[PDB]
Amino acid sequence: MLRERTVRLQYGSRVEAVYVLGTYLWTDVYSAAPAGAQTFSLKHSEHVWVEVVRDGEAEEVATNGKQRWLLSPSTTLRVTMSQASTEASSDKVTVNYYDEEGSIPIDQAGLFLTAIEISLDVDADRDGVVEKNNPKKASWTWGPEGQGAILLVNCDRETPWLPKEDCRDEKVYSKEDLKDMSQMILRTKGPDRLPAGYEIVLYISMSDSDKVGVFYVENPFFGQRYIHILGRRKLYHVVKYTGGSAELLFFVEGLCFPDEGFSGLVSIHVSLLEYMAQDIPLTPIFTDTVIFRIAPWIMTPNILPPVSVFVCCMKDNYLFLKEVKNLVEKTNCELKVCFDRWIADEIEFGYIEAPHKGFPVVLDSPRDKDFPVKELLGPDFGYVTREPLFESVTSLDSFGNLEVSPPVTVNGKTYPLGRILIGSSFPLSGGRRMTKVVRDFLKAQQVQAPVELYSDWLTVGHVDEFMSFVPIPGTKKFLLLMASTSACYKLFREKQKDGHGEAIMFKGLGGMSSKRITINKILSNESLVQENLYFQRCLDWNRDILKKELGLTEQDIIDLPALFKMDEDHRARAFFPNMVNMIVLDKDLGIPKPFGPQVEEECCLEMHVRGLLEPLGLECTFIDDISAYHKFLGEVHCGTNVRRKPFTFKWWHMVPSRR
Amino acid sequence: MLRERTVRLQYGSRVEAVYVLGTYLWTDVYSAAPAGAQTFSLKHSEHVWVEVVRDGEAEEVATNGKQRWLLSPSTTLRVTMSQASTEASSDKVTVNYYDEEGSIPIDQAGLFLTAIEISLDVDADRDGVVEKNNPKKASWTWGPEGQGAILLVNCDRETPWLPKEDCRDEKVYSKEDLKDMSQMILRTKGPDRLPAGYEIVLYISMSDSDKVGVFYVENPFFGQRYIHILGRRKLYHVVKYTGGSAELLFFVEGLCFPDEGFSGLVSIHVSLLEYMAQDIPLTPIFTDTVIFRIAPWIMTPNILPPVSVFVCCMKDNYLFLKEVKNLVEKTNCELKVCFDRWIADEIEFGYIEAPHKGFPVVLDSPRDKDFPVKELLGPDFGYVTREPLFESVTSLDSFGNLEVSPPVTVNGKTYPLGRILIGSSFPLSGGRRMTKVVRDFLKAQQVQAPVELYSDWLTVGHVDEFMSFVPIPGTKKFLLLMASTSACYKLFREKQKDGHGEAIMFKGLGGMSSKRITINKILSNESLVQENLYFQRCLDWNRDILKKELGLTEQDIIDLPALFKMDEDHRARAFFPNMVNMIVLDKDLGIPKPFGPQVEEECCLEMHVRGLLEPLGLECTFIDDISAYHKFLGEVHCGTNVRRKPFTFKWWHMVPSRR
Ligand SMILES: [Ca+2]
Ligand SMILES: [Ca+2]
Ligand SMILES: [Ca+2]
Ligand SMILES: [Ca+2]
Ligand SMILES: [Ca+2]
Ligand SMILES: [Ca+2]
Ligand SMILES: [Ca+2]
Ligand SMILES: [Ca+2]
Ligand SMILES: [Ca+2]
Ligand SMILES: [Ca+2]
Repeated sequence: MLRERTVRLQYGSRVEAVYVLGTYLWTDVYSAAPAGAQTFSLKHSEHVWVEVVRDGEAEEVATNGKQRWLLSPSTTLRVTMSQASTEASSDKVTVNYYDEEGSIPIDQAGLFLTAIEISLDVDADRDGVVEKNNPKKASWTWGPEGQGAILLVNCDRETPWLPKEDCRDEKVYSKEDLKDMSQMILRTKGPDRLPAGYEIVLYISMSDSDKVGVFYVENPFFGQRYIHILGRRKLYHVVKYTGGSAELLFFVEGLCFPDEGFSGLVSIHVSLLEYMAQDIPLTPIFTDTVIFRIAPWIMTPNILPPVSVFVCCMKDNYLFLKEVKNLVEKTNCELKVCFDRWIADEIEFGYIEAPHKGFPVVLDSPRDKDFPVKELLGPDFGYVTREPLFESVTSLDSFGNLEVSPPVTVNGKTYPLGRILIGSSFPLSGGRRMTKVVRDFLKAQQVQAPVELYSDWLTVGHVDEFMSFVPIPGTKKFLLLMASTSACYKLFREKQKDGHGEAIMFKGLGGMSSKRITINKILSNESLVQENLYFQRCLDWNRDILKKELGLTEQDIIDLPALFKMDEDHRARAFFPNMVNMIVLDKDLGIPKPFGPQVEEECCLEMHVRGLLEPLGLECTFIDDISAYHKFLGEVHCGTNVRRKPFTFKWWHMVPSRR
Repeated sequence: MLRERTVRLQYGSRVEAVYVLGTYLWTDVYSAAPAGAQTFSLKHSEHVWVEVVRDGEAEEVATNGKQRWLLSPSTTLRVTMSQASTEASSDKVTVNYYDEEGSIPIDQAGLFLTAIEISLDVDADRDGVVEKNNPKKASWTWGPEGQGAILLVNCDRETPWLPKEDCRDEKVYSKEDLKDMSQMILRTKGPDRLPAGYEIVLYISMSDSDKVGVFYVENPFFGQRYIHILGRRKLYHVVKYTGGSAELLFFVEGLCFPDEGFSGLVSIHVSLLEYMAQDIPLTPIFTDTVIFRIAPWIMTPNILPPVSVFVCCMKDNYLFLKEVKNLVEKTNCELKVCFDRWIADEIEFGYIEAPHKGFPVVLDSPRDKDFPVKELLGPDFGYVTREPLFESVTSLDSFGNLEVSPPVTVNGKTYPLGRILIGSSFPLSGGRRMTKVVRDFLKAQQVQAPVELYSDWLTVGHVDEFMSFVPIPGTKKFLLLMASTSACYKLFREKQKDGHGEAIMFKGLGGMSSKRITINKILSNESLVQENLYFQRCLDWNRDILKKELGLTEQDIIDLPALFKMDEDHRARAFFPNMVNMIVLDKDLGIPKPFGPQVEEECCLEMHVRGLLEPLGLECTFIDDISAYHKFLGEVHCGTNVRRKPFTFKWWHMVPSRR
């Protein structure tokens, strides 16, 4: 017994009421007394506990006492029951009223009770099973000691016959769908039927009706069916009561990820309703509430174990395919090929998790691209997208512009899932920026606390053009890799001094041959030197943001030589392939083949990169995606996306800061 | 020195840079080395601290040393300055490079520095004065130990010549306006001018531009003027630098209260910008940020000291005016009269507070009412309103439907400012509810954590028809007063038994006389008894919510007799005036005169109410607003609104729960 409820005795009459377990009644006996009545006595049944409360002081009374008390407005009853009524129950309290002359009652008022248990239960303690009436089920708190139930957006697709994600409709087809859903049990105990005038109703708000759906599983003659009882255009469901000790099992799906204007928290209610009369609304005698938080979309840094390597290229790029295959064979990853840069630009593999279930889910980049990537939608492979209404899409909406750091600690605050990284332009610049709809979505997931970098000095404008992360083998540490033009100039000047100035660039690319690009020709180009000094300033501005926002020092960073050429917008495009954008499969790195100056018949860029990485136990494989095209103009011709295992750290164990 | 910044030496050249105090530089000397260089040495000036960092291990170096170190990419410099450059400064670091043959330098690279202090300061520690560089000025935290700067919505009006609140424009006229504003100081130290290519810029986001305005005070020849430098349609302002130790004083106004979609937090930034070249955006070398939270609109419970009593009635309601005047004379309050129920329905007196300033502010009820209450707008008397776009206004939007509890503790959680109370209908009812725009606004203030009650069983539909709060004189406690029909029936039945059944109701109201309403006539009306039993159920449902949400027991509640009659919508209107809606001026209560049955030439309702309240030290005055109309049909003919002192508890010392 916790909540006090008001049930008044009625003058001269009998009051019948449902008593919901976990509450108790305060009972006015004074208003029902006939005028002139002096004192009262009371009788009560075996399973009803009665106290007489005078001015706050309470006294327990026997089932049949003859004891009398003075009638006063400040003398009331407190009525309690610990167990549900059966058909063998008579649960009652009877009050007798006496005037001052004579010991025979002049009147009587009584209270007839039917006790029932009503509890809407969910797995609040997050172990995957639904506990009985968790007192914390009506709130949601973060952290290891945190509590409250978790809900997955059911964004995958169980059967291929439908083009759309499961959550797009109000229907369930396969029982396998239920495995993606959170269980909710309405537990009751009581007699064979509810007393006349009562019904039990499940309901949700209009606002939450596009955030959830709730199904009930029926097992009629011709086989299992799934009834949608709450969700889009269904705000309430009248429950069919069955007596004795009973449980109704419901399955809940999320329809929507957290977003701008939506915290991710939703509510479901059950009420016992009392019929008053026609034209009068039913009265909510008792209400129980459970809360769900919808699980966030979470990205995967390069430090996490690789599962599948997705690759796209034209069918004839052979060296690329052979070299990627060899790379993947060194690992336990599976290779998937589509016959070309989209897989990098249009998709980001994320994941969702709840205590009972989790699956990978694809974020699909905004269309400019007239069509979705939706052919990856399948069983336990989910899909989500955001499209702008007004705002126009630019190159910064491509997911080459979307990355995530490993876990970091910054100013004493840990980010166990790392931090999302997105390239942007300076605030006063008037430059490009990723669309608000996508930015709002990433921020709304909250657990990856996104950081904006400066990518808009690049023609394409993506963060993965200038930076990446790699593990340090045999440790729990990692390194930030940064593109560096000054590293390239230093190396080339060294090679020139060594007598190598005539060493030629892009050997084996026949479409570059007539250009005859040598170290000498590069170093003597004055405007190019100035362009790249400026680009190093851009890289260093990013370096400072990353050290600041990721809690990094110079010990955590390695510089890879890079070179750019300025276009007419004053933005950088790669002069030779960017080696920093690499396939990271734990200790094995697929690195884009640079095609740098040959010294003693080895690329000096390759040899320099090996000398930096190999002492760490990182094994380097250079991958050639460009020879099939016979030249390099600054554009990458293939794409790869690695799908990884989720973090072992549970997101709900994080404690993000107030918003 | 806290933040590390990257400044690279440039090959063969000299690099000039501004050094902002509170940062330090990491300096690459390796990239600037000529090819073939083996070792390096360095010189530096008196006010520049230089460390040689090899692989993380740092060593301080003398101003002129001859010491040489091996050139390595992992050997860098750490450069620090503790004081701003003057005109007498030469701040520099020079690096000499040596090859393996000979001790004369083969080249030199150098760093020329100008150190400046730049700090954007606000009163983060909330004492009313602007401290120097509070490290917490860039966040906002709740509570006694909390920190970060507070901003008032400047919603009052300094001069009458303009019809609108001060914040509606971009202009400031009177210097008195500045007193409503938060101070923000840009503090700097440095030489006579910034080095070539730099400028300092204040800025805000597009989003915050309708939330704030920022003025600078100039004192030219012809007198003081106020320049709007940031706000609506001004997102940035280029600052005029003056050398030496300088401070620029700015004044910040809030334009908007917290609301749906607006947390109340805003940002203002200062950046040092570096010019690169034409067509290239300027680079933000350094940025400092301050945060403001806009103060919430807060209501006043009846326990707070009364300041002014606002009253509206027709000019000839004399008994009302005389009796209200007498009541107010017992107190130190001032009476204000307008010559009629609006003042209760259309306005709610709230207040705002910041450490430097606070003033009362009126919430104006949504129009159905074709015109605002805006004639209360004046100096230090502010105004705010919310109007629906789509949703239609009903009687539940009237501010008789808007109240606030005294401070309460509920389940261990304290609500030091009390909790806002608003009447509504049951969730499945399809009944009336206050408009979303107003509800969203009240919820968004956060510090009064609003609760919805059930008012929609009443024809008018206001919470102040059935409940109120009064202090308990000579204590810190209070009572909830509840209308009770059962209390009325009990009293009338007692009077009937006493021989008083023929005692007549509404004596002295000539328009009621032909009805000849007596106790007998009331008690024998069967359908009326049933109507009022139902209304008591409605009252008791509210009673339970209040005890639950306010942490109240039966000891905290007193029932006042009331009676209603049902209309054709099954809603209640007062049968005789509702005594619970009363003027509370501390120990003195103006109570609506009930016009109840006369027994021994005293109203039995008046005598019953005195017997309940007077033993507590509450002094009762019955006020007659209806005799001037000769009858009572259930409508109240006058209105009163009491403006009170604010709580002494500062809202920013509260810690509300996560949202
Ligand atoms: Ca559980
Ligand atoms: Ca479905
Ligand atoms: Ca599914
Ligand atoms: Ca599934
Ligand atoms: Ca990506
Ligand atoms: Ca201060
Ligand atoms: Ca103004
Ligand atoms: Ca003002
Ligand atoms: Ca003012
Ligand atoms: Ca009010």
